[PDB]
Formats: sequence, structure tokens, C-alpha cells
Amino acid sequence: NYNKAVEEEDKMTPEQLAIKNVGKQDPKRHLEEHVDVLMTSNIVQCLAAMLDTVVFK
Amino acid sequence: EEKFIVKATNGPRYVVGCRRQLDKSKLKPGTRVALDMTTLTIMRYLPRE
Amino acid sequence: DRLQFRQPSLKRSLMPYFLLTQAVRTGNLAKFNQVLDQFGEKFQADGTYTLIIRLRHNVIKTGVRMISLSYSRISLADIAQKLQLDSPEDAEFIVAKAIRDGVIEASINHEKGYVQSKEMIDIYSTREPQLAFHQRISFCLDIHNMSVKAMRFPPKSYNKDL
Amino acid sequence: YQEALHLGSQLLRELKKMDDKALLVEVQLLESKTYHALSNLPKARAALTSARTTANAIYCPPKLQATLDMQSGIIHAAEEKDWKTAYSYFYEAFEGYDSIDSPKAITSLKYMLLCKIMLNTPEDVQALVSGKLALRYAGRQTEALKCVAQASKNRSLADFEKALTDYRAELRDDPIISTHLAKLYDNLLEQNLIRVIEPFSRVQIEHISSLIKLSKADVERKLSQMILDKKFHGILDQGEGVLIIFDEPPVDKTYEAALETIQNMSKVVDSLYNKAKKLT
Amino acid sequence: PKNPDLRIAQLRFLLSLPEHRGDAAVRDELMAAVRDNNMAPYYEALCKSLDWQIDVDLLNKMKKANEDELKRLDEELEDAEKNLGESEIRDAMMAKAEYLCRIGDKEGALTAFRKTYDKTVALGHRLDIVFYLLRIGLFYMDNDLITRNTEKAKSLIEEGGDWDRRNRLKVYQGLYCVAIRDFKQAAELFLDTVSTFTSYELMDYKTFVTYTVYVSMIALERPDLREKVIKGAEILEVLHSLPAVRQYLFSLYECRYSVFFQSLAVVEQEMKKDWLFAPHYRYYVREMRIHAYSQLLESYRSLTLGYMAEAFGVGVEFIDQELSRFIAAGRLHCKIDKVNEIVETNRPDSKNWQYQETIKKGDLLLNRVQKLSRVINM
Amino acid sequence: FLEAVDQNTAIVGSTTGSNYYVRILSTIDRELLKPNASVALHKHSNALVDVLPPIQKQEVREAVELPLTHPPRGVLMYGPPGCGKTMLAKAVAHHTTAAFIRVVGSEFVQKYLGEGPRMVRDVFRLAKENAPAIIFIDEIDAIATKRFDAQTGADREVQRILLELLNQMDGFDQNVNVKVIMATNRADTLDPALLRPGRLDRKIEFPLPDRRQKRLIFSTITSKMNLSEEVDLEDYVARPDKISGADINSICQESGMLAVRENRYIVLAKDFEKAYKTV
Amino acid sequence: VWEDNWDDDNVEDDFSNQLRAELEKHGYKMETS
Amino acid sequence: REELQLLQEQGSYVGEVVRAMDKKKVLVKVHPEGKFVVDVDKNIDINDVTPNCRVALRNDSYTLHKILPLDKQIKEIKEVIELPVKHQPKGVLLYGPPGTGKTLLARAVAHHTDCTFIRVSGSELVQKFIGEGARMVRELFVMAREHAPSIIFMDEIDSIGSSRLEGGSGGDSEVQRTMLELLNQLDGFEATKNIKVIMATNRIDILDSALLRPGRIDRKIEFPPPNEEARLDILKIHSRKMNLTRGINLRKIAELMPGASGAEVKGVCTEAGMYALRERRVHVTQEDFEMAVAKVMQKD
Repeated sequence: NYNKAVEEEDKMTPEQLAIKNVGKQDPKRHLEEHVDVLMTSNIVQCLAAMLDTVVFK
Repeated sequence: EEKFIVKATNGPRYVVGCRRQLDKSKLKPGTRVALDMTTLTIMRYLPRE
Repeated sequence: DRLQFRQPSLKRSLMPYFLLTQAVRTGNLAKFNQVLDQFGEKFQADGTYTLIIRLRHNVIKTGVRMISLSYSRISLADIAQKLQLDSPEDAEFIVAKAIRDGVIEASINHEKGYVQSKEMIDIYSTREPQLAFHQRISFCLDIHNMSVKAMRFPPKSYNKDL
Repeated sequence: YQEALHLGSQLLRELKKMDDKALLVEVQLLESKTYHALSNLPKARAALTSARTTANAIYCPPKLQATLDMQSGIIHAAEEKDWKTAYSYFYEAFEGYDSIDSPKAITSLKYMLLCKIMLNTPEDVQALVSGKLALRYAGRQTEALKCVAQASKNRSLADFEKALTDYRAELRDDPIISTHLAKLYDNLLEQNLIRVIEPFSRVQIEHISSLIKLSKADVERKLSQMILDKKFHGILDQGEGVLIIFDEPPVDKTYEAALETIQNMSKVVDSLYNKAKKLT
Repeated sequence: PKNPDLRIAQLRFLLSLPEHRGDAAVRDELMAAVRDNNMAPYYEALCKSLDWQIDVDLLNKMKKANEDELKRLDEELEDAEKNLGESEIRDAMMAKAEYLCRIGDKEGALTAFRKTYDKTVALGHRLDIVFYLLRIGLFYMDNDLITRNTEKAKSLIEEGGDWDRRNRLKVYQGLYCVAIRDFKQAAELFLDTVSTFTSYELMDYKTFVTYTVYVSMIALERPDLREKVIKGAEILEVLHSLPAVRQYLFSLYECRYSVFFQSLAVVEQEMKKDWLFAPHYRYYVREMRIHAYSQLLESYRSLTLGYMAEAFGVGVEFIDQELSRFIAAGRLHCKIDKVNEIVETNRPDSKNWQYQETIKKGDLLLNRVQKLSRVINM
Repeated sequence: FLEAVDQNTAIVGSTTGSNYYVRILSTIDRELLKPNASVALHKHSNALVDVLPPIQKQEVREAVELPLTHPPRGVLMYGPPGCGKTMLAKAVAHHTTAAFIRVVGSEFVQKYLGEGPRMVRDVFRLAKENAPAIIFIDEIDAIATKRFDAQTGADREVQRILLELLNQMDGFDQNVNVKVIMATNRADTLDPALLRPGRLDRKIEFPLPDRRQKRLIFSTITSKMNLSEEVDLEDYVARPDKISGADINSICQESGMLAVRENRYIVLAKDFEKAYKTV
Repeated sequence: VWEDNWDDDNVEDDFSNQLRAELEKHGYKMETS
Repeated sequence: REELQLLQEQGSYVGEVVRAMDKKKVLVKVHPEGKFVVDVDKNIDINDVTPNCRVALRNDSYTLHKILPLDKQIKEIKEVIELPVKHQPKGVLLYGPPGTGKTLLARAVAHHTDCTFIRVSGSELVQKFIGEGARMVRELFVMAREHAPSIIFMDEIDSIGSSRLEGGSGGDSEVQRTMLELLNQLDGFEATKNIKVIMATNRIDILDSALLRPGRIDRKIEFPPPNEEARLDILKIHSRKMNLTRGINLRKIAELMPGASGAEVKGVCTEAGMYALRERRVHVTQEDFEMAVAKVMQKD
């Protein structure tokens, strides 16, 4: 829901990025937050092998 | 529901947390409560009169 | 067929070949065999009639391919009589040749003379899913992973000069 | 009813300015009657509001005043918003039609027992058919209402079909409220169907259709219609009669994922437009 | 144009192809040819008409009346020119363009509507000129010329949607959206039918309802009908005009094919022989049959041939090839069962396929990011 | 927060009233730089993390609920004899399910002349952004009094605010999601700038103590109820010319409250003169 | 939209040889089949 | 993290310097119980810190950081307004019913001329933004010199309330004297063109303006409510707003609106749109305007 809440503005980003291309006005990076979301999402991948070990032996 | 805003009698306002002993019964707004000088914890409430 | 092109040249050029080029899909042997030579002048008079004399024997292969995209199991009367081929030998033979391909599965049965079939072609949903799309997960993560390399290396090729 | 409503409306456009506005109550009343005949609730509420703002200062004899309250109760009873207010309009309408006409009185109390039987309370129906006041206006019309109230208090279905079968020769001239009567029949039918099918996950169609001793044609069509309406989880069967109930709880996953894919496709396409623009 | 010559000259489709109904169309076409300067249209379409015995009789009078009215409009245009005024010259050139639309010549009307298109004092008059090009664009059945002026004149309104101007543009949207096979976006256009009125310019109200009852009856599902049209009083008021529409609506919503197939021949015959609705008659038939098969087959898992044959009232040998062609070609449900001569499907399209609906965007997106890899270094 | 002097640095007013000069943190973007916002620093670090969030019924009905969903706004009423202003405000407040901002006409007359535009700007911004709020401004005669002297400059300032919203409704003439209904008891003291056409397009008028509508309301009030040959209206219309009174229909309702005792079937002049001498 | 012309041309062209309409024939096939 | 000690500094105050001392010890006015006089830091000069301004002062070091802060009427008005534009009159007035034509004409012709519109607007927020104190007539001419194209018009004083002739003679004579000395400047000398003024009065003060202007420098364009063409043109103004068809005749419908004033036409249009939407049409027709004429003339 937060990812879509950022993508709704990321749909408007290519207009300004397609008009000015000079200077940055928004202090938000919109990248490291999504990287952190991926870090919180990698828990399923890291614990999938854990469930594989608990089920295996 | 865990952290709310308090209003001190002196005039400056602050914000406190929730203590593990108390529950959400007396935590509802509209009831005068008490605070501590250290960590601004909540010991008990204060019934108005 | 002609979908995105609107010009009054390919229409008139395709009129004699239209009825047969649509008649290939249904694949009728006896009728269309006479329909071709009935009014066929140019497309069969093009020379040596090689590709059309191979098409006359390719009608059954395009038809059995339409059966491959159609239902898998073959009946003894309904679809065998529908395809103008009542022969349980080459039917089970060609169907077996479609089973050994690996893209589909089928079976054969004989109780009172007719060929029965359970025709269970249910998809892998709730039927060994991990073994089903396991290679899909591994392959998709490998291609998307080398795509992650393909989005990590160009930044290096960007900061290489500065 | 089209040219009469249009010609009558255009007549109102030139008659609202004319003096003696009391005559407009008849054509606006008939306007509401034909708007209900055409099944148009909003315009019947606008023209009905015009009849209220017209009859607020005009005080014509109650021959037209009670019909405004009765037709108002019919309009409110068409959408089934609130039965209390509509029951009040039929009550005042019955007070207006009191001791002035026998058919208008028996249809006034018939409308009272109708709008009051729609809310599933037969005790007041017995209280109105047991009193000496409304007893003198009883007849063949109120007998069918007593059969509907008896079938409602008894929670029976074949008895209600018997009331719709034997009394169809006084139910043949029934007004447009016949759709509401079919809505009550389908309501009790829905109650019984969700009553006996709900505990039976997979059961025979004749073992569950025997108690109701009715055919599977109308019941099967209504059931299939209700599954097509997607009000509950279930599916019918004809060859084997197997009943299967299932659900898919994780709905918010494929929707958000599909929205992320569709929204990101525009991102990648826009990226290809920026690169395709900057390169060639 | 907005005159009845658009419809009278629009009946040339049923005047040309069928030879049975080519009597009334030439009756009111030849009788109405003395109206709205119909010389050039029927003279161009004279190949689909009678001989030249009576044809050359009125041509000598129409060719001189056209020159008389043309030179009178030129004299009025010269009298309105070289004078202080904007609406007078716009009414002179606009009236000349209207007469040039009556004769059916889009050259002098093209340059005329171009001049008065450049003399537009406001954007509303410009959109009125656009509509003046659409009323003839319906007869000329052009594709891009009717979408260019509406695509350019669509934006920058700033005056709000009027009662019949914006609604009229919505009617045009119904026209070009019924011509094209776009339905999912055309199902919302006819929602403003409450503000519509009898417009003799393009299409009558009964013809607009008769034309939208197909896209609404077929292009919508049961919840869409119950929310849009069944809840609305529009069809409840207009159903009394023709009792057949009520039968085709209560029969389809009631799932009674016994009367639907017996009365469907009226929909088949009436569906064709139309100006803009005939060339697409094959899509409504197949789409409606697969829509009804998905409707009845949705709430039914297994179906025997007895209840199906008695319900539809047709032989089994026809529905056999019907389902045989609509399972592979139509792709409506999973594999069919025929071990006991009973149609029995499973349809596992919710649990796993609901998550598998994104694999198409995953594969196409995979090829798209492979193209993204192709953009790298080149 | 009080003011922002430059980028990445601003001033902040403490609760005790003293202004503090503290450099903001780089993580917080420019969105939290709102001048009138509820900023919260730390008790020791004094750094901000996040801000805290702060014919009458027919003409009224067709003039209010029809332009709301489908359009002139304003249903200004008149008539000092009748009370009014409640059955229609509550009638619209119960028929239509939307927001309703009922405020006394003197709601922006305070000691701070700058607080006016903030209050009416907040009410107007929640009326344009929250929901289609139907603002009920009653008794504008108190704020419609012009003045030129400087001793009472607060009234001239709040009537300059009345002109400010008088221009903001000109900006809200077309394509706005708000309805401005108005009620008053005296139209003689109202300036012509408020009653200008194009702003309040509805002049809804109620009946009056005038003898024409009194005779018409007597005829229409005796048409419904039962009458007799003894009931005469000549003396009962000449006597009110000697002794004048208001709300005669309420007096007839009192006569119904004196003849409703189920003692006499047909009301006569006994309860009429009795109602005239008692009430 | 040329995407739908593949199916519309598939069934439309497929029925161009025989049984093009077939809707008028069902009324005669009800009593015979 | 190096700034974390400046966060531990318990913030800083906001100093306001009011008087600088020559001994390099400038006193700063601070919050009550403050008034801490101290020398500024060494890296900041003293002469740059001007008094009577707010600055940034720390709570412990007491060091300063930096300083802190109508075709019948446009056919006649084209030769008046449009003469110095595309083709001099000192002023023009239009007296009559204050329905329409007093502001929409000035802003319409001023909008087609692509020139700005400047009002008098005698109130606050204009005597301070434009100059501090003066005769209130020359600064507007300086702004009219920086912006040469401009249309001046009296709109706030145009009201029927000035009909006492006792206090309204002086109170109205303030703006009448304002335009007297303004016409004395325009009649005296001009640095740029496109400088004009337009009068507006609805009552006897028009004849008082005729006593103050004995036919010397003025343009007379009268708008009488009994005249017919004065209803054709203003009816066209009433037709440019809402939708109107092209097959309508304005002659008789413009002649059948007699009586009180020209605002009766505004009553016909505003009371006619409810019958246009009530009839479910897109535009108002002549029969609708006739029924509205009846609806507004039956009350008289």
C-alpha cells in the first residue's frame, strides 16, 4: 500500500523529469525506502531455507 | 493508541508512552492522569473533583 | 488473413485463394479436394503444383494439429467420423506420437470395443505445484537476477569517468 | 402513459401560472400515479413534493388529500426504505377514507395490512381483523391477507402457494404490489433455503426437497440466480447433485500485485520513451 | 447535415445491398429527392437506382436552382463583407457551408468550414463547427477526420458541460464507440440518457435507445445491468414503447432460452440492414452466445444433456460442436467431460489462476526488460 | 512554528512564548515548513521529527438539492413576523446527508483582526475540501452595517472580510463543491453589494400579516375543516382591523385545541369568540 | 482495434462457406431435432 | 553527530537589536527577564548589524550569527478608448440602472485592449502599499506611468445611497474632488498615453457633476432604460453569458421589457434559466424570455 502510494507520484515523475531535467527540488529520494522495503521482504526468502531445514530434519 | 498527548498544569504540553503494567481502560482521553519526572512514565490516574 | 491492410489489390489478387485458404482450417478432404480442382486455375497453374500437391496431403497434418490444439483424447465414432478417418490404428498411433512429445498426456482403454478415456487434462493447479513452477521460480530469478546485474553494471559504466 | 404524462406535464407548465391552483392537485396526483405506473421513484418524489408544496396552502376536500398520503406510502413502499413512515401515511390515508367509500376503505385497510405484513408482524394483523371497527368492512379481500398472515406466522410455503392458487380468481386484479408479494415469497423462500441448505454441505436434492414437497425447477432457477448474484458461496449440480462450498480469503494480494504490475508497466514504457527520445 | 436528408440519404445501405426492401427506400428517396437539394447524392449513387428515363427530367431544374441559391448566397456573402461585424459574416459563410452540406460537396464546405473555422470568436462556436463536420462525417463514415477535430476541440473547454451540447458530444461518442468494437469504455457513455431529448438532427430517441440496448444488453453483465439499467427508471419508462425489448431483457435476465431462441430471429434480422450497425452483426451474436453460455455455465459445474437440451430446445449434435469450438476457440472454461454424456467442468481459475493472472505481464515484462538490456551500450 | 528565514534553517516559538532559533534536521523535507503548523521539538535536543495534525419548501428544495448534485447558490429569506430559519435548515439538514456549517453571523467578530481571514479561510477550506458543506450564515444585518470612523475599526475590518468572502464567492460562482445559504430578518439595512443579482438568485418570500393573505388563509383554513351556516367572516375580518394581531393561523389552531375536547361535533362562534377572549 | 479482427475474422470467415447465420434455421430445427 | 552537541545546547534564543553602542558592546533586546548586552562574535562585523531588526542569538555564547527578516456602446467607445490604441478624451460617464454595463464594459473593452484595470478602492491596504502619505492622486499616476495602459473606474462609490445632498455633497465631493484634481493633472500635462478615467453615478450627483463640469472636457454616452436599442445591446450582453440560439429575434423581446429599470432584464435572464433547465433545454429561447417577462411584470 505504501509502494503504490509512492508509485502514484512516480507516475507523475516522468513529466517533470521529461520537462526540466535541471536541478532537484524534492528532498525525497524514493529509492532507499524501497530498498528497505525489499530488506523487510527478504525475510521470507531467508527463512524459507529455515523452514526447509525444520521440515527436512 | 499506545502514545498520546498530555497537558500539564503549568502550561507546557508534552507526550508520554504506555507502561507495561497499566491497560487501555484508564488510557482513554478525558481522564486526568499522573506522570513521572524520569522517562515521563504513568503510575496511575487522578480522579477529578 | 488480411487484417491491418486495406487496399483494393490484395483483395482481388486473393479472391480465388480465399475460399481455400479459409478451407484449410476446417480440413475437409473429399469436398475441398474437388473444390480445389473445380475452379482452380492460377494457384495450381503456377507451375509443377509442388506445394499444393504437398498441401493436399498436408490437410490431414494441419487437421491433426488443429486436434493437437483441440481436445487431446480421441473417440472412436464422434471425432474419428468427424475427421473422415475411421481407423483405430493410426488414430492411437498418432495420438501416442503426441503423448511421447511431452506437451500433453492421454490414455487408451478398451472395454467393449470403443476407446474410453478419463480425459483428465487438469492443469498443475493443486497438483504438485512446487515441482511444477520450481524451475519457473529458479529461471525467473536467474533472468531477473542477471537483470539486476544489468542495472548494477551500467551505473559503474556511468561513474567510471567521474 | 407516455403521451399522457408528457402532455399533462406540458399542461402543468402553462397551468402553474393560471389561477385556482386547486385543480392542479388532480393532474399532479395522476402524475404521481403514472410515474408509479412507469416505476419512476425520483420524479415521483419531485412531483410529489410539488403536490405537497401545492396542497400545503390549498385545503381541498380529503378526497384528494388522503390519496396523496396513500400514494406517498406506495412510493416509499416501492423502495422499502422505512415501513414505519409509510405505515403512517397509510394510516392517515385510512383516516381520510374512513366511512366515505366501501371499496376505498377495504383497499385502504388492505394497503395497511400489506405495508404492515411486509415487515413480518402478523400480530397486528390479527389485532386489526379481531377488532369490531374493521370487522364491518371485512370481506373476500381480507381473507387472502389472513392467509398471507397465517402463512407468515406458520412459516409455511406450500400454504402460501395455496393462498396464491385458490384466491387467484381475488389476486387476479392485484395491483403492481404483486412484485412486492413475490419479493415476500422469495424472502421466505430465501429463509428456508438458507435454513436447510446451510447445515447440509453435501446432501441429496430429493432428501432436502421432500420436506418442501415442491419441484426442483423453480427452486433450482432461484438458487442458480442467487449464486449468479454472488450473495454466498455455493454451486448447484444436475447430473450428480453434489453441493460444494468454498471461498478464497486472500483477495487483497492479487489486486495489489496486479495494480503494481499495471502501474509499473507504464513506468518501464515511459523509461523506454525517455531513452528512445534521448537516443534516436 | 441536420436535415432529414441525412437519414433519407442514409437508407442507401438497405437501398443498395438487399433487393426486397429496395422499394420503400427508393420511394421516399425519389419522393424526398426534391428536398434539401438531394441532386448530387442520388446522382452519385445513381448506379444503385433506376434507369435514366425520369432521371434527366429534374436534373435541369436542380442544376439551375443550385446555381441560383449558390449565387444568392454569394451575393449575400459579398453584401456582408467589407462591413464591421463578426456574426454576420459567420452566418453568411456558415449558411453557404450548410447549403454546400445539403448538396453534399465537402470541398467548398471544407474550405468554407475552414474559413469560418478560423473566424471562430469563441470555442463554443468552434465546437459547433466541429459538430457541423460530424453530422456529415456520419454520412461519409470517415475515421480520422471525425476524431481530429474532436481530439483538438475536446480539451480547453473552460465553460462547463451544457445540457445538450456536451450530451450531444456524448451521443457522438456513442456513435463512434458503437462503430468501433470498444465496449468497456462505451458502457459508461449512455448514463446521461436522462438529459437526452428527441433530436431529429442525427438520431431519434427511440433509435438511440434501440441502438444502445444492444451494447448495454450484451456489453454488460448481470450486476452492471442491475445497478445501471434495472435500478434506473429509464428502461422502466421506455419499455412500454416496444413490448419486444421487455421480452429480450426479462428473458435474458430470467435465463429462459426457449423464448430467447424462438424470438432471436427478430434480433438477427433487425441487427443487419443498418447503416453503422450492420457490419458488426457477427460480433454481437457470438459475444452474446458465449456470454449466455458463460452465464448459465458459471453457476453450473456439471450439466447433463437432458436438462441442457430441454433448456435450450436444440439438438445435442449442434451444442456438441458449439462447445467443441468455444472451448478451444472461445476459451471460456477448462476441459469438458464426456465419459457419461454429461458436461462436467472443474474451472480452477480462482485459487491458482487468480495468482497466475500476472504471469503474462511477467513474461511480457521479461521481454521488455530484455529490451532494456538491449538499450544498454547501444 | 512562526517563520522560515531561509533553507534548512528557521525559527520556532516555544510554548512559553519565547522564540527559539534551532536549525532543522536534514531528513525532514520542505513539507513540514508550513508557517501555521503544530511543530514538536525534543525536550533536550530540541529537534523536530514530525508535525501534528490540527412554494417556500419547493424553492428551497429545488434551489439547494438540485444544484448540489446536478446552479445558483443562495436562498436568502425575509419576513420578520414569522420565526422560520429552523424548519428549512433542519429540513435540508435531515433530507440531504452532507456537511452543514451553522454559525451565527457574528462568528468572526473577535479582538484580533487577523484571526478573521484565518477562521473563515479554515471554514471555507474544510467546506471546499472536506465535503460539500452547506454553510448557513444567519442574521447578516449585524455585519452588514457600514462605518467610516476609526474607533470602531473592527467592524469595518470584519466587513472588509465580508467583502473578501464576497469576492471569494465570485471565485466560487462556477464549479465549486460548496453551497452558501443565508437567512436574515431585515433587508432594509443590507447593502446592495450583497443582494446584487448573480450572487443570491433566490428571493423567497413568505406570506404576511397583510389582510389579503389573511382572508385567503381564512378561506383556505375553513375549506378543510367542517363549517356551518352560523360561521360568519365579515365580523371576524372587520374586528382584526380594530384589534391587530399576528399568527392568526396559530389562533385558529388554538380554537382547534379548544374544540378538540370531543364535546361538540361542529365548531361554532362560541369557541371562536371564546378563543378570541382567552387567547 | 485489429486484435479482435483475428477472432471475428476466424469465426466470420470460418462460417462464410456454409451455415453463415444459422439463427433463422433453429426455428425449423426445433421440431425436427 | 558533531551537531548533536548543538542540539544538547537546549536551543538558542531570537535576539532583536534596538541600539548599537560605539564601545563594540551592542545591547540586544530579548524576551522579558533578558536584555543581555554582549559583544558579538569575532567573525561577524558590528557595523553590518543594523538596529531595529531581529537577529539570531545563542542562549549561552550570546553570539550573533546573521540578520533575520454593447454594440451600440462599443461602437461609440472604440473612438474614445481605442483611439489612442489603434487609431484626447479626458473622461466618460454612463449613468443608469446599475444592472450591467458599468463594469463588464470597462473590463470587457479593457480585456480586448490587453490593458490592466486599476480601481480606486478607498480602504486600508492601499494607502500603505502605494506610498506612505501624499495627496493620493500622484502615486497612482506614477503607477500609471510605469504601466501606461490602464483603465480607471469608480465602482465602490457607485450606489444609490448618496441622495441626501447634505452629507453626500462633501463625502461624495471627496472623490469628486479627487477626479477634479486628476482631470487637472490629465488636462495639465502627460508623460505617457493611455491614461483615462471613467465616472459612475446613479443619482442627482450626475447633475451635480454637470455643475462641476459645465461641458468643458467630458464624453457623454448615456444609457437610458426607456430606450429600445439600450435594451438590444445590454440584452446582447445578457446573451453572451448563457447559451443562445442563432434563430432568435432580439427586437420585440428587447422592446417588451419596459417599466422600472434595466435590471429587469437581469430578472428575465436569472428567472429564465430556471425555465430553461426546467424545460430541459440547452439554450434559452425567445418564448422562454417572454414567459420570464410575464413572470417579472406580473409582480409590478
